[PDB]
Amino acid sequence: LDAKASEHAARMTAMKNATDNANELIRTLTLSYNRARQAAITQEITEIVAGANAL
Amino acid sequence: QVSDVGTVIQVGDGIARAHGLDNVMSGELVEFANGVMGMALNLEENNVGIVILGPYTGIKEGDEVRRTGRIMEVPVGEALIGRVVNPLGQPVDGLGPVETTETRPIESPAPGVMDRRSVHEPLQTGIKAIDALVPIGRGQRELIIGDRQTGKTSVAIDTIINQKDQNMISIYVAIGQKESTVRTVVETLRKHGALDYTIVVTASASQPAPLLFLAPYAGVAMGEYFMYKGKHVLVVYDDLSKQAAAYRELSLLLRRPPGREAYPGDIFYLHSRLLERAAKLSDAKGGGSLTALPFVETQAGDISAYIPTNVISITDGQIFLQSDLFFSGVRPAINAGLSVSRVGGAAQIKAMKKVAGTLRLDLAAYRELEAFAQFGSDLDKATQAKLARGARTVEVLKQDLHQPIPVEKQVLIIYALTRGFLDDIPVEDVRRFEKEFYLFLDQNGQHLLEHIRTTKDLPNEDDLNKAIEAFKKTFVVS
Amino acid sequence: QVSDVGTVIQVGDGIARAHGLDNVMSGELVEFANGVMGMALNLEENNVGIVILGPYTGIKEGDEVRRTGRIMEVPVGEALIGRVVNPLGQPVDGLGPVETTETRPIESPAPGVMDRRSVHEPLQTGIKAIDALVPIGRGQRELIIGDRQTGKTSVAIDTIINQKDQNMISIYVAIGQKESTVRTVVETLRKHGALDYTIVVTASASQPAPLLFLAPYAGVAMGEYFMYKGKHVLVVYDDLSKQAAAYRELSLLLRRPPGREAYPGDIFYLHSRLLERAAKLSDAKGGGSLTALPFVETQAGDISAYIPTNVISITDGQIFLQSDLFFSGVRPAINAGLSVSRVGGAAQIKAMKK
Amino acid sequence: MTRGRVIQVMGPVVDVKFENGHLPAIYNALKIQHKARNENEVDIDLTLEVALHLGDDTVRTIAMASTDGLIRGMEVIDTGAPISVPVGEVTLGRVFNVLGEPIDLEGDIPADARRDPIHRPAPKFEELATEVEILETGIKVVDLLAPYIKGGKIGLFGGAGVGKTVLIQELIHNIAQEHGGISVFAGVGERTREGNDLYHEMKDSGVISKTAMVFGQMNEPPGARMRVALTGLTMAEYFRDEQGQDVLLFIDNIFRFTQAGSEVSALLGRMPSAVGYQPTLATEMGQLQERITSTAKGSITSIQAIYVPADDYTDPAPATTFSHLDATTNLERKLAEMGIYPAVDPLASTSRALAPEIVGEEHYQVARKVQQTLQRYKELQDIIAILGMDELSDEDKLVVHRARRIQFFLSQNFHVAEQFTGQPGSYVPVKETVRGFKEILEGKYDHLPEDAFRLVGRIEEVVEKAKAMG
Amino acid sequence: GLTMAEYFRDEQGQDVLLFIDNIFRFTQAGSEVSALLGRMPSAVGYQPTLATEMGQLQERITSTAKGSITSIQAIYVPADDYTDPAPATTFSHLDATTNLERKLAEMGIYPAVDPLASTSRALAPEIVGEEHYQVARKVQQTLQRYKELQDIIAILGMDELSDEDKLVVHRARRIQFFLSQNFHVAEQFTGQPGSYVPVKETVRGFKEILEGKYDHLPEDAFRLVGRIEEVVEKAKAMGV
Amino acid sequence: ALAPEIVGEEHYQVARKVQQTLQRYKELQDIIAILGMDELSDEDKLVVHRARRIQFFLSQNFHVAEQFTGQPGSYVPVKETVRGFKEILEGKYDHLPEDAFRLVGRIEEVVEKAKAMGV
Ligand SMILES: Nc1ncnc2c1ncn2[C@@H]1O[C@H](COP(=O)(O)OP(=O)(O)OP(=O)(O)O)[C@@H](O)[C@H]1O
Ligand SMILES: Nc1ncnc2c1ncn2[C@@H]1O[C@H](COP(=O)(O)OP(=O)(O)OP(=O)(O)O)[C@@H](O)[C@H]1O
Ligand SMILES: Nc1ncnc2c1ncn2[C@@H]1O[C@H](COP(=O)(O)OP(=O)(O)OP(=O)(O)O)[C@@H](O)[C@H]1O
Ligand SMILES: [Mg+2]
Ligand SMILES: [Mg+2]
Repeated sequence: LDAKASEHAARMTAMKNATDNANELIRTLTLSYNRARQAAITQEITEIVAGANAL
Repeated sequence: QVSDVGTVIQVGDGIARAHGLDNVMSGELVEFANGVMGMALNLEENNVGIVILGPYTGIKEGDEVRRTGRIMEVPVGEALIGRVVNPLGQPVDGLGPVETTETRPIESPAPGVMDRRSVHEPLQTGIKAIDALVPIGRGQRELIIGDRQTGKTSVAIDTIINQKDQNMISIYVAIGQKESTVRTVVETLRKHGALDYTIVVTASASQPAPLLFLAPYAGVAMGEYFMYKGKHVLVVYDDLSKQAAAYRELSLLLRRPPGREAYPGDIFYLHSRLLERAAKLSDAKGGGSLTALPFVETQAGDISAYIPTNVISITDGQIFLQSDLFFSGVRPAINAGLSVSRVGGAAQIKAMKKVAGTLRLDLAAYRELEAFAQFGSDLDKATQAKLARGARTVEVLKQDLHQPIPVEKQVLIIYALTRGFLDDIPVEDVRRFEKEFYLFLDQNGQHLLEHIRTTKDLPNEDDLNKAIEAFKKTFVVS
Repeated sequence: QVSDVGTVIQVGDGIARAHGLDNVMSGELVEFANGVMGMALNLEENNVGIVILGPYTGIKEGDEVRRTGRIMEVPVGEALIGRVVNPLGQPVDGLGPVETTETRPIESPAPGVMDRRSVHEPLQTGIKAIDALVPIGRGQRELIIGDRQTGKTSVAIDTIINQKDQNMISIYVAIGQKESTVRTVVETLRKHGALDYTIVVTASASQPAPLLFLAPYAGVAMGEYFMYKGKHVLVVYDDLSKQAAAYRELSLLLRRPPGREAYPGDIFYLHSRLLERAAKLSDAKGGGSLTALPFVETQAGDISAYIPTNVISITDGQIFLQSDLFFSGVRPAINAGLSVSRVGGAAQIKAMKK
Repeated sequence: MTRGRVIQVMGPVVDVKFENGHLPAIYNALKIQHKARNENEVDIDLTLEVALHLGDDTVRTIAMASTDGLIRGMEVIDTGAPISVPVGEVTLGRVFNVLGEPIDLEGDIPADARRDPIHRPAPKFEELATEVEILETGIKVVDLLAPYIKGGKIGLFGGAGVGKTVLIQELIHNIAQEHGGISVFAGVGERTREGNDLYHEMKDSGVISKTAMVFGQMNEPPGARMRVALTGLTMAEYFRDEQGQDVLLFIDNIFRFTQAGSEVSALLGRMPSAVGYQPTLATEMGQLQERITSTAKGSITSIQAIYVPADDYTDPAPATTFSHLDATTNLERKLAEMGIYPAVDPLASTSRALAPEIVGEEHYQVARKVQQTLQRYKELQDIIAILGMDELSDEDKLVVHRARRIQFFLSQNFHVAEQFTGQPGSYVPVKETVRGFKEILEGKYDHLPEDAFRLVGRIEEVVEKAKAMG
Repeated sequence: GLTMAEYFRDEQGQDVLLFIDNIFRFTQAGSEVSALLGRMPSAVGYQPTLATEMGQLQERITSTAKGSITSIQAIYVPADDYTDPAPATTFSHLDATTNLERKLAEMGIYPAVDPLASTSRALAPEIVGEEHYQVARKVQQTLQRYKELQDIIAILGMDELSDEDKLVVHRARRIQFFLSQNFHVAEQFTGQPGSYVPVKETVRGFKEILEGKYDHLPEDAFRLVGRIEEVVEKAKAMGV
Repeated sequence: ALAPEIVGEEHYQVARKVQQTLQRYKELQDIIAILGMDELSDEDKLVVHRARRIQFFLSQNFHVAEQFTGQPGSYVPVKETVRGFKEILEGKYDHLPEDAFRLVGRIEEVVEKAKAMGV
């Protein structure tokens, strides 16, 4: 009984820690994704305008 | 020496630049020497930029172009019903001329603030999910947005078909599609009987860009004729993205300054002009209304692109369709979590409003608290009740092709679901339960059906329970 | 005769073009018909490119432009202490004219390699965290970097206030800030008695971009006036990101090809010019010093962005203020892991550094 | 000389040539009034705004309406001043467009009324207020957790059916009742159906007589959608400067203002900024916002509804807009469904003014304690769901007991909500709500039922409701 | 080539097969010269007349009352990005669509047809049959369910999956492997000869696999096999 | 210059082994990021154990850095570096704490500071 209780508590704690780590990783990846999206828009518009005014 | 004539200087890519035309107006029609027509968009200091509305291979530098003195306009009338037509008002199916005795300009002011009335009449599309969770009212403009091969055209066709027994005139605008696909759509509509009240406007991929640019406005004018006559019109735009691309092509050929993603600066103004002409008119100038269902095709589910964001901002609501939902077995594929209707409940009958609230909460409490199903297999907490209710709701919301459901039958089945009469029928049998319940209704519940159709309200709950139990004792579960 | 008189050809978006002005020199001040100042930027073969340092609505093509004969300059002196002025030296507090008697150029070379000395005198900011972990010396250039609403302005104000009993001149330059916030800052300084040794230079968000571009250079010139006279000066640039944005705007309106994040190619040189003037002079040059505390506003704590990286590459260290640590009740949110002083410790007193 | 001629038309952009030496100034308004000379012409009534001086006596302008039917060489006249809109008591209860002409059918404003220029510089440094002053709104949650500041800018975030319109109407009513200040609503990029519904709702609620409405519709050109905010601000500045009142300004969506500016820049041909925006994004935002300030004789406070593109708060438009905000209000559909009105999120909402230096030590302590208790209750939600509340320790149960009562007491009965509930409304002073929350925190009303806190004003009303319940 | 085919379609009323080696090269060549022609660039550097030219070319390839042309075209996808403007515009011109993904190619499955993204107007109950429609839909549903499980499998392992999801993976892997085939022209790459599988036989085999008759067979026995008979015979070579 | 005929056979082998262990640790870092070191097999746990100590021993205290941290710098011969890294790869110092490998020069200083701390 003591072993089963300890196993359940350990599983609960490990899953809580894993969930927190996954949430933090999601936040960092979202920040990086937004920066990449802004950079892509900047590059495409710069190329568009350079080609347009190169005539 | 006269100022009503000019000579062409440059020809190419579907546009022409002509010297002269001193007194030409902005947006006026012009006629070339060989007989083709054009529209004057750019009025520079010494030349006029003209977009050509036909084959430009016959136009050469130095030939003559003449004024017409009138703005672009299209024929309007009841003679267009049952016809498939180009944006210029010329038939494309043969079958003879159109015989229309009236015209209407393409560009017209939208109804003012004081000319309108609050949206209060439902638009029954025959789709359970749309009618229950994202209501559409007469005069509302609702965006239908999703990826390719998801069912937007099927939704539009079902909505058009469902308008048979209602005093509604439908207009279908096909932009940039294959003429074969348009022919197939027209054939399906003819088979289901929609050509008695439907008009089709086509601007295929082989047509010049200005025709694709002008097609939705021609559809809007044709709808506005009936709207100002006092009737109700439904207008569908099968792709606004292709029209925007055609306008972008014209603007880039005319050497106008490009904006984000090469689109011109007035691309938002174009779509706002187009979609602002759908309205619900006040009783002071007739109760007619025009409702619009624009389409937008997203790329890899990206709703943050320029045109999707513009149309989402402009419209009164969005219906999102998902490919994973489509492939998971949810054929309507409507994402109720993201789909939103900003006029909702003003566009529903009382019977539907009295069950839609419970249905929405059940669906939400399933969609969140999902992913517990695998661990809910190990029965815990009695959350399995919510899980089973959500699964049965999802099974109920499924629907087949070209089979719209009457609003009274939708209300009855949603009442049966929300009151717990399906809790002992397994999810595998919900479709059969609904299919046989409709027949049981039209056999032995004509009083309930007539009561709903007349009073727009639910019948007595005791009688409803009696009928449902009577059917349920005869339904065999397997 | 168009030697000292010009005529405007084009006006728009704060940039004008003039015909004539044959004798004008590059970087000269010009005066418009309505009294608005301008700077001669480009000397083309036929026309002159002029940057308007003020409201350009009253300037119309065909107006008269005349030479001033002076390189772009600002007034300096002791009469400027205790006053709030614009980047052109015009008072805005409403206390009357400023009686300065000499001027200094806005563009001036930095002290040479042999004109400097190692930093060895402590600048006591009065904040325990900074004075312990990130010591600041007189002549050092320390960056203050963090997100919005994290306490950079409070740190700067406390540092300025702490100099009450120390022989220091303080200059507060606010680029792109709100006028109400600048008014409250001035009121707090007046209440704590810092106006006896403080000069405030302001260029709000509603001002044209050239004024925001010019403000830090006016501040550093005002500081250099005292610095080269043997005194010690502290200069605070409340936001260099606003100046960078204004300069990017001006470059794009000049149709110069943008680069990373649409910034021009000389955005690094823009800040290097400004920050290379702060130095510790040698005994042969007088022993004066100028201390700079530039500010940079990051987005979501991204310290690896283009402008933050450029500013880090110039200064002598940085103090990082962390947003989530600030919201956790540690109001002086110094992130000790990412904060360092490269020339500190040599200035820290012996008692503190053990 | 004041006569020009149209020389070039390309979409919403029109170039006009003038006589040498008589060019119009920047931002000046030009008028085109043409009658069809023959069958091949159409009547024109169009207004233009000067944007650039291209040289050779030519001026580039942006149209405020459609340019269809324009003919090169037609006459243009210069008004000699920027756009001017009527100001004063005549603007109350009326709906205007960007030109200042009334949209409603109540008649036109006489030409003898005073009119003010749309473009003007911000108030000078020495005309501003020297201290920060709190604006009492009468709403408990706002006055406690996210205090408003006279002359400050407040961002508004919420869902479709949270109740933003009801909150706006209640703010208008409370300010007009207790401070004597009018409000101005600026419909930047307003849908016509939404504008009609809003007008009818204002007329039904009765706050129409204390407000002036300016609508810039979606189907209007980018110039009009740019200048609607400025004309609303001009209408508010009259009441700030002349009557000395404390005025409220509402903006439909400032993101549409920034997008209209970007579209205008693209049409003018200026090179795009980092993420495709105009180079002058910060300058335009500062010019708009810096006029909303508190002066020695009055103040204007502004409520902005802000759209975040792609949910990215690092995007340049939200990043520039957030630099001017002083507070933030978030509305929650969870609270709306739970029955909490106003549906203001007690944890997500933030305010710069919640500092002991300006709001008071007791107020700050009470607000912090309330937020801490609600955060603890939010933390305990999952364990309360999984296991019965009895399993919680006595301290946790006491925390939940306090927190539910506090959450219910955050609600309030609005004056404009009588049309929904039949019961009247309440105006709660900030000191009253602070004292009430302090008493609730001290356990004075632990024995009262939680439904007595549902919708009341003063703390005494909870006691009265409990006594009536028995 | 199009006009050569059009002559036969119109004048003789023959049935014509039109094969195009790569239709994306037409778009690429059109874009290579737009800047020299003097046109301002479009979004991704393409010519402004991209959609117009593509439609003017594609709309001539159609079946009429005088004759029918069925055309099979290979369409290149630059950098595997299906959101590229050329494939995005090309998608609207087709009736049946086959998508190839290199994720299946890296795993050794050929012809590596994506079982979900591939669409056809002919997949309808009245066109192909009710049993065929239902078995195809069940296969698609099983594969869609499998695709979601990979993300959690790659982290938490198969041991944490429920008994239902374990069976779903077990059958989905076998279905995906049986989707492979050996082509006659693939002898140079596989050694073994090709095969020809009729629609009735493949429907029957996929129905059996969906029912789970061959759960005990190893998953490797389904690689490039043709029918299920060859699967069960190839299993004998491994001693199963 | 990292070639067997230039630096020596044992030098090349030690460098290659160190690079291999570091690559394996870099591959595992994704799994340790989410679910920690508990689910790693006995081989991967030993790889992490060796890789952390190797990475810390790659640090050094510089003479110039004496102005920033008061510690004096060190100069390490390449033969001593090779011997130390070979010993760490062989598992001689698996029992020492990983914080004893930071900012030291020769492998003897690791033992000295581990003895200075608790051991
Ligand atoms: N409710 C449904 N039940 C069964 N099949 C459906 C249903 N809705 C759509 N489909 C099928 O799914 C496919 C979607 O085709 P549809 O033309 O409706 O999509 P679309 O989004 O307009 O695509 P596109 O224009 O890109 O071809 C068709 O094969 C259609 O028959
Ligand atoms: N040490 C402190 N103790 C308490 N409150 C503080 C402290 N430092 C700053 N604050 C408060 O925190 C807030 C931070 O504002 P501050 O102007 O100092 O920051 P900032 O980074 O310059 O912000 P912004 O971008 O708005 O200019 C202010 O309300 C200020 O009063
Ligand atoms: N204080 C309140 N008391 C009672 N009911 C309220 C209150 N606030 C909102 N409601 C209810 O919620 C509904 C939605 O409110 P409201 O019309 O203000 O929405 P909204 O969020 O402003 O809308 P939108 O985003 O569409 O402009 C109201 O019609 C009313 O039924
Ligand atoms: Mg379709
Ligand atoms: Mg600050």
